[PDB]
Amino acid sequence: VKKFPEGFLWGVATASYQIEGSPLADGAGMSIWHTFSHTPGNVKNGDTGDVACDHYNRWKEDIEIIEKLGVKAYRFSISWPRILPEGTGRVNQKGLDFYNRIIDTLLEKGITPFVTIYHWDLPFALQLKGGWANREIADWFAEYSRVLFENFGDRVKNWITLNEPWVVAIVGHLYGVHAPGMRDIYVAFRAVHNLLRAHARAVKVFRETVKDGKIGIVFNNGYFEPASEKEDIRAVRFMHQFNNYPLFLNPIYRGDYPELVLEFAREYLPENYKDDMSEIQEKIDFVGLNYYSGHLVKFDPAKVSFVERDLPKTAMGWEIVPEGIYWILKKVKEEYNPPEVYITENGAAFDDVVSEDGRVHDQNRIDYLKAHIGQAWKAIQEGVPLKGYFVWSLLDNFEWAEGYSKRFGIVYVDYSTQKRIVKDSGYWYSNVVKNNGLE
Ligand SMILES: O=C1NC[C@H](CO)[C@@H](O)[C@@H]1O
Repeated sequence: VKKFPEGFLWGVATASYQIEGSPLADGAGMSIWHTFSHTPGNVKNGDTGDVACDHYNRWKEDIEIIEKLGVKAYRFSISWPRILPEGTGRVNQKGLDFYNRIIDTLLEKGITPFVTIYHWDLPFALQLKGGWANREIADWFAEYSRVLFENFGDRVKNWITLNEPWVVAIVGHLYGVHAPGMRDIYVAFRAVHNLLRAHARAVKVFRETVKDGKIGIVFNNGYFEPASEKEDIRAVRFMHQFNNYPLFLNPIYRGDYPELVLEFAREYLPENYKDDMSEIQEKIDFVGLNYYSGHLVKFDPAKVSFVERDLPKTAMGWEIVPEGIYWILKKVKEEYNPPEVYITENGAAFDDVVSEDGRVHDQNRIDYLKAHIGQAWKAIQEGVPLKGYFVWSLLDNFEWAEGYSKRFGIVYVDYSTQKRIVKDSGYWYSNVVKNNGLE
């Protein structure tokens, strides 16, 4: 039996563009994920977010599912272009209405709302002005955040500025695999910097407008291990500092980028980037870590490449390494000692099938989840201030450049009918929540 602290927060997480559909409904502006996925070749099978889980219409049934499961928290994001169709200026009341109904329903049902201000669907209108490459996005992002705070901060008390800013910067602007689909290393590192400035402006606005709430920021993380006791160990140190929370938490807590990031990337950062660091250290209330996989790494003349290992993998091909989530929780306490931590995403893609009995027998997902929750429990016993854990995802959804081909939900979605079928893993997680732990 592994029981968690009294009042520990069990949740599920989604993102607006992955589940909503109806991206241009009720006066919404286009986002960069709309234009990116409507460009041939960018997304597997030409899939887009036009329909997705149709959550834009089915939101009440989805929340009734969260309730029925006994889940105590719901992490969801707001589409910036639904709220401000040109990114700044005009506010769309029907966009506010859509989220106001979700927020009120959650509160009525006693589910704690965790709102992600930005989960990758930037207004297209702002991308035309350079998007995350433009220093002015710090102002645009502050104006957007202020609207949300003024409108929803009476009810939502837990906020997240950014989801996975490393991915937004590097996968969007260096690898070109995500919107807005660019390949320019100087743009990518300017986006890193501007994401930090915008995050800090939003926190500053939060302190004036929501005097009783808490605000944090969410990072993707991998557990990197070296391919030899040899350059190899440093390559691993590099990957942690670049790919994990330190790229952002070193600025936030210590006022400069991490050592090995500066070594690799100094030339790509704005010349006087240090001028902004005083403002970047704006105090945050919590750190959200996302976590999925482990990676064997070696030096390879970013002077790093991955080595495949004969470990169990998910449908993404991500090696399953549960001790990574213990490692990243311990490491964040050890390096920056944040006052609170949340695991804001943990989950797995498996090739789910509805059996003849009408059920989805995803023991593989149960096994994955159980092992990572066990490792999180361990971190708590050893003093990590972990306040909550969020499963990615409530629903199968639009998995970015993989489209609908990858299923992460604990609830199955039949896209031909939009029917939801709770999977074995969802039933299993519900029991974990009720018992406040494992057994
Ligand atoms: O925030 C996220 N991180 C990784 C998930 C699985 O790839 C993704 O679906 C989600 O948007």
